[PDB]
Amino acid sequence: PVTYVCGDCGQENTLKSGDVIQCRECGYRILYKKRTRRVVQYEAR
Amino acid sequence: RYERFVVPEGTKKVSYERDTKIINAASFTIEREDHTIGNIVRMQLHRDENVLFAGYQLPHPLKYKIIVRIHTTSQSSPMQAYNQAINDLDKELDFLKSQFEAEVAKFS
Amino acid sequence: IVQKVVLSSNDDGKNYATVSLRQVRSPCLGDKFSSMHGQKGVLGYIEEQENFAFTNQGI
Amino acid sequence: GATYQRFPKVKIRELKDDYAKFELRDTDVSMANALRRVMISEVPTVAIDLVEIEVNSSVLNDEFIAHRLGLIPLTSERAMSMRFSRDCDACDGDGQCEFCSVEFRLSAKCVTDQTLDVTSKDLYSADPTVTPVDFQRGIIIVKLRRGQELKLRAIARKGIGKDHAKWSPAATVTFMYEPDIIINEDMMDTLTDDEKIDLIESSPTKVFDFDAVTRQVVVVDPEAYTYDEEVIKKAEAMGKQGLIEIRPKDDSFIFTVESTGAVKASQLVLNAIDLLKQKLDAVRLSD
Amino acid sequence: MIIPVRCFTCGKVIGNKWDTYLDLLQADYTEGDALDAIGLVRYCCRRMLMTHVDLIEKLLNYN
Ligand SMILES: [Zn+2]
Ligand SMILES: [Zn+2]
Ligand SMILES: [Zn+2]
Repeated sequence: PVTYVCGDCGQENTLKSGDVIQCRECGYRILYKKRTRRVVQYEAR
Repeated sequence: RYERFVVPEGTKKVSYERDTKIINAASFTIEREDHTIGNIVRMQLHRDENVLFAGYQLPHPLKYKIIVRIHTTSQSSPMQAYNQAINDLDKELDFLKSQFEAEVAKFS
Repeated sequence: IVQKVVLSSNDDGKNYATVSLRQVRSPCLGDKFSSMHGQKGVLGYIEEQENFAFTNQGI
Repeated sequence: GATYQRFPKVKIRELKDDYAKFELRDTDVSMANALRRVMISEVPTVAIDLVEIEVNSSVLNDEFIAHRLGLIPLTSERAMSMRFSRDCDACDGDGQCEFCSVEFRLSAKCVTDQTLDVTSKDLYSADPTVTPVDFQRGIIIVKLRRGQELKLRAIARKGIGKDHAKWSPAATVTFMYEPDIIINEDMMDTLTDDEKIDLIESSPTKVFDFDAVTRQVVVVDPEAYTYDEEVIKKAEAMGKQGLIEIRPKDDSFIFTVESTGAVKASQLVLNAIDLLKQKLDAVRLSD
Repeated sequence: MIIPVRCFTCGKVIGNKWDTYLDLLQADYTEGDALDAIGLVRYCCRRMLMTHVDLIEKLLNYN
């Protein structure tokens, strides 16, 4: 489930097509990809 | 990957090599050591009386390896002087540990 | 490592995408340094702590 | 059948937890330097080595947090008895396993409208023997504001300071030579007392002092000397050569040992002696 | 951003000493006296606290 957020308000859009890049509740044109749930391993070095 | 620290490869830990130009003279090559072992072994061999040359050297300062060169008189041999130095260092460390444990138990 | 992905659009109909990558670096053996008096130079050796020469407080 | 052995002598002047001061004599400077080098770089401890991060909503990135977690001192009295992870065959790493691994967990989320601190008192181990060291509030890791969250799992292992400085148990171990100071009193009478004050005022620390109750000078605490040449250059600048003289009294040292608290300050010296024995034994010739 | 856990040169734990140092500065101490009362003796450890810039507070506002 790849979903995007709006960088102005924070409404979680769900784009799956390539129509336009725009929010619904604002009208602004900037969206971020949301970080889903997964584990990443690091060395403490 | 940070695993090649103290483990050697299929080589020996110590390799002996008795040189040909000078008699009663040898060079022990020690893997995975540095200034710590080499300096005390060198300064313990100088305390010996049938030792005329004792010296240690890293072949390159970025390698974890030393070479120890001993030249002895004819009353002893290089291998005897090496082993006598190591046994004396163990007995000195045991004496030091007993003294330190006594002082720590005294202070409380 | 992917830090963010940003999707933008224009007013005349054009889409943009930006992907950002994060790296973490400690100095390696040819990185460049300088003081505040114009003495620039390159790092040529990284020495262990117990091989350094020390003062009577251990600095 | 020969012996060329030394006999070191130890005298402890102040001993507490995390601090030890002791004078050591009748051995060589190579042995004192071996003890110092081993205490800094060879005595093992336990520290966090793998970090697995599930949620990070803070304003700090993951390598910052993992490097902060790597440097928190844990209680390591088991570290001489457990084994390295390259040697353990009873596991795969990747979890809690005795003799090689300890598991830690941490989870925090801010719900107030004040900033929440996340300290080292929020790390909970699955082994009650290896915990963070108690010193206050605890060592700061991150701060959250509202609706941010940190959630992770760590694996703490055994290692030495030669590999990374997070495994070193010594915040500072050092020694110094013990000094021998002679003052020629037959040339000390030649100086008027304001010239004596001018001589004593050249020393940076408090090694000499002036007792006007006899109108003379006296060496009090001759271990505050730092082996700079300031008083000797002052007496050579006045022309009165050979008035004082300082030689390092050979085979006599003063050790100062501070630990991060992972291990006690006597246990650090004892483990240094044990490891130095263990590497003298593995170097032998079979013949 | 935050105070480092250990001094860079020697490795002494300093990471639990920032708020105490700010509290002592707030009660009208000099910087030398605020470091004397807190246990720091080597100048390497003192320059970690005299020269730290606390950028985490500015990062918390601007998101
Ligand atoms: Zn919007
Ligand atoms: Zn295991
Ligand atoms: Zn320091």
